Amino acid sequence: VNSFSGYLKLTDNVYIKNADIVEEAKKVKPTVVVNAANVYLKHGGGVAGALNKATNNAMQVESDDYIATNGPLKVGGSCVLSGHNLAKHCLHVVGPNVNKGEDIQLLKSAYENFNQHEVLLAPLLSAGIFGADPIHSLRVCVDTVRTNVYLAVFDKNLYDKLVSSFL
Ligand SMILES: O=C(O)Cc1ccc(Cl)c(Cl)c1
Repeated sequence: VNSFSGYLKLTDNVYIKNADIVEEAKKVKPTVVVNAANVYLKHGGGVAGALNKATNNAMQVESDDYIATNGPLKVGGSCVLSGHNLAKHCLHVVGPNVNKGEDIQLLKSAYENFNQHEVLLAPLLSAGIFGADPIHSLRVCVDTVRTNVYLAVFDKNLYDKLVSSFL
Protein backbone atom coordinates (compact mmCIF):
# COMPACT_ATOMS: atom_id res chain seq x y z
CA VAL A 1 0.00 0.00 0.00
CA ASN A 2 1.14 3.67 -0.64
CA SER A 3 -0.30 7.29 -0.40
CA PHE A 4 -1.14 7.99 -4.12
CA SER A 5 -4.89 8.69 -4.51
CA GLY A 6 -7.24 8.82 -7.49
CA TYR A 7 -4.96 7.21 -10.07
CA LEU A 8 -6.46 5.12 -12.86
CA LYS A 9 -4.76 1.74 -13.23
CA LEU A 10 -3.38 1.25 -16.75
CA THR A 11 -1.32 -1.94 -16.20
CA ASP A 12 0.08 -4.08 -13.39
CA ASN A 13 2.59 -1.35 -12.54
CA VAL A 14 1.56 1.94 -14.26
CA TYR A 15 -1.07 4.33 -12.90
CA ILE A 16 -2.16 7.75 -14.26
CA LYS A 17 -3.89 10.87 -12.98
CA ASN A 18 -4.79 14.34 -14.27
CA ALA A 19 -2.75 16.31 -11.73
CA ASP A 20 -0.07 18.94 -11.29
CA ILE A 21 3.08 16.98 -10.39
CA VAL A 22 4.17 19.80 -8.06
CA GLU A 23 0.86 19.64 -6.10
CA GLU A 24 1.04 15.84 -6.09
CA ALA A 25 4.61 15.88 -4.75
CA LYS A 26 3.68 18.41 -2.05
CA LYS A 27 0.73 16.17 -0.89
CA VAL A 28 2.41 12.66 -1.16
CA LYS A 29 6.13 13.45 -0.47
CA PRO A 30 7.06 10.43 -2.55
CA THR A 31 10.43 8.72 -2.15
CA VAL A 32 11.19 9.73 -5.82
CA VAL A 33 9.82 12.49 -8.00
CA VAL A 34 11.03 12.44 -11.61
CA ASN A 35 12.05 15.70 -13.24
CA ALA A 36 11.80 16.12 -17.02
CA ALA A 37 15.34 17.51 -17.16
CA ASN A 38 17.73 18.64 -19.88
CA VAL A 39 21.41 17.65 -20.00
CA TYR A 40 22.48 20.96 -18.38
CA LEU A 41 19.96 20.67 -15.52
CA LYS A 42 18.75 24.16 -16.44
CA HIS A 43 15.27 24.09 -14.91
CA GLY A 44 13.65 26.93 -16.88
CA GLY A 45 10.28 25.73 -18.04
CA GLY A 46 7.85 22.88 -18.09
CA VAL A 47 7.95 20.36 -15.27
CA ALA A 48 11.56 21.30 -14.42
CA GLY A 49 10.78 25.00 -14.09
CA ALA A 50 7.68 24.21 -12.02
CA LEU A 51 9.49 21.76 -9.64
CA ASN A 52 12.41 24.14 -9.28
CA LYS A 53 10.12 27.13 -8.51
CA ALA A 54 8.39 25.04 -5.80
CA THR A 55 11.85 24.44 -4.19
CA ASN A 56 12.52 28.22 -4.06
CA ASN A 57 15.39 27.62 -6.61
CA ALA A 58 17.19 25.20 -4.26
CA MET A 59 16.91 22.52 -7.00
CA GLN A 60 18.74 24.82 -9.45
CA VAL A 61 21.48 25.68 -6.89
CA GLU A 62 22.12 21.98 -6.21
CA SER A 63 22.00 21.21 -9.94
CA ASP A 64 24.55 23.89 -10.83
CA ASP A 65 26.99 22.40 -8.30
CA TYR A 66 26.30 18.91 -9.80
CA ILE A 67 27.08 20.11 -13.36
CA ALA A 68 30.18 22.09 -12.24
CA THR A 69 31.57 18.84 -10.75
CA ASN A 70 30.32 16.18 -13.23
CA GLY A 71 29.52 17.88 -16.54
CA PRO A 72 26.29 17.42 -18.43
CA LEU A 73 24.06 14.35 -18.51
CA LYS A 74 23.49 12.28 -21.65
CA VAL A 75 20.19 12.39 -23.52
CA GLY A 76 18.54 9.21 -22.19
CA GLY A 77 20.50 9.51 -18.90
CA SER A 78 19.70 10.57 -15.39
CA CYS A 79 21.08 11.53 -11.99
CA VAL A 80 19.66 11.31 -8.47
CA LEU A 81 19.69 14.55 -6.48
CA SER A 82 17.76 15.86 -3.47
CA GLY A 83 13.94 16.09 -3.61
CA HIS A 84 14.17 19.17 -1.36
CA ASN A 85 10.71 20.00 0.08
CA LEU A 86 8.88 17.86 -2.57
CA ALA A 87 10.22 14.31 -2.20
CA LYS A 88 13.11 12.42 -0.62
CA HIS A 89 14.93 12.27 -3.98
CA CYS A 90 14.55 13.80 -7.43
CA LEU A 91 15.47 11.58 -10.35
CA HIS A 92 16.43 14.02 -13.14
CA VAL A 93 15.79 12.15 -16.41
CA VAL A 94 16.64 13.51 -19.87
CA GLY A 95 14.16 12.44 -22.48
CA PRO A 96 14.91 13.49 -26.04
CA ASN A 97 13.62 16.94 -27.00
CA VAL A 98 12.14 16.70 -30.52
CA ASN A 99 12.04 20.53 -30.70
CA LYS A 100 15.90 20.51 -30.32
CA GLY A 101 16.13 17.75 -33.01
CA GLU A 102 17.12 14.92 -30.57
CA ASP A 103 16.52 11.23 -31.50
CA ILE A 104 13.05 10.03 -30.28
CA GLN A 105 14.60 6.51 -30.21
CA LEU A 106 16.36 7.55 -26.90
CA LEU A 107 12.98 7.69 -25.10
CA LYS A 108 13.16 3.98 -24.13
CA SER A 109 16.65 4.52 -22.64
CA ALA A 110 15.27 7.51 -20.67
CA TYR A 111 12.41 5.40 -19.19
CA GLU A 112 14.87 2.55 -18.28
CA ASN A 113 16.22 4.88 -15.55
CA PHE A 114 12.88 4.45 -13.71
CA ASN A 115 13.65 0.73 -13.19
CA GLN A 116 16.32 1.66 -10.59
CA HIS A 117 13.57 2.88 -8.21
CA GLU A 118 10.72 0.78 -6.72
CA VAL A 119 8.11 3.56 -6.80
CA LEU A 120 8.12 6.94 -8.63
CA LEU A 121 5.90 9.96 -9.17
CA ALA A 122 6.67 11.04 -12.77
CA PRO A 123 5.60 13.09 -15.77
CA LEU A 124 5.30 11.69 -19.26
CA LEU A 125 8.83 11.97 -20.67
CA SER A 126 9.31 13.82 -24.00
CA ALA A 127 5.65 15.07 -24.11
CA GLY A 128 4.39 18.71 -23.85
CA ILE A 129 7.17 21.22 -24.80
CA PHE A 130 9.62 18.24 -25.45
CA GLY A 131 7.71 17.86 -28.64
CA ALA A 132 7.12 14.07 -28.80
CA ASP A 133 3.77 12.33 -29.33
CA PRO A 134 2.41 11.78 -25.83
CA ILE A 135 0.48 8.62 -26.86
CA HIS A 136 3.84 7.19 -27.97
CA SER A 137 5.51 8.28 -24.71
CA LEU A 138 2.84 6.49 -22.64
CA ARG A 139 3.23 3.34 -24.77
CA VAL A 140 7.05 3.38 -24.31
CA CYS A 141 6.55 3.95 -20.56
CA VAL A 142 4.22 0.96 -20.09
CA ASP A 143 6.42 -1.25 -22.32
CA THR A 144 9.71 -0.26 -20.53
CA VAL A 145 9.12 0.54 -16.86
CA ARG A 146 8.70 -2.53 -14.58
CA THR A 147 8.64 -0.64 -11.25
CA ASN A 148 5.60 1.17 -9.96
CA VAL A 149 5.07 4.49 -11.67
CA TYR A 150 2.43 7.07 -10.87
CA LEU A 151 2.12 9.39 -13.89
CA ALA A 152 0.88 12.91 -13.20
CA VAL A 153 -0.40 14.50 -16.47
CA PHE A 154 -0.94 18.30 -16.12
CA ASP A 155 -3.04 18.93 -19.24
CA LYS A 156 -6.74 17.85 -18.72
CA ASN A 157 -7.61 17.36 -22.37
CA LEU A 158 -4.37 15.38 -22.83
CA TYR A 159 -5.19 13.10 -19.87
CA ASP A 160 -8.60 12.33 -21.39
CA LYS A 161 -7.01 11.66 -24.81
CA LEU A 162 -4.36 9.36 -23.28
CA VAL A 163 -6.86 7.27 -21.31
CA SER A 164 -9.37 7.00 -24.17
CA SER A 165 -6.66 5.89 -26.65
CA PHE A 166 -4.72 3.53 -24.36
CA LEU A 167 -4.39 -0.06 -25.61
O1 LIG B 1 1.72 16.63 -18.17
C1 LIG B 1 1.50 17.14 -19.29
O2 LIG B 1 0.54 17.85 -19.63
C2 LIG B 1 2.45 16.77 -20.46
C3 LIG B 1 3.83 17.24 -20.27
C4 LIG B 1 4.88 16.36 -19.91
C5 LIG B 1 6.11 16.94 -19.75
C6 LIG B 1 6.31 18.21 -19.77
CL1 LIG B 1 7.89 18.82 -19.50
C7 LIG B 1 5.34 19.05 -20.05
CL2 LIG B 1 5.58 20.69 -20.16
C8 LIG B 1 4.10 18.58 -20.27
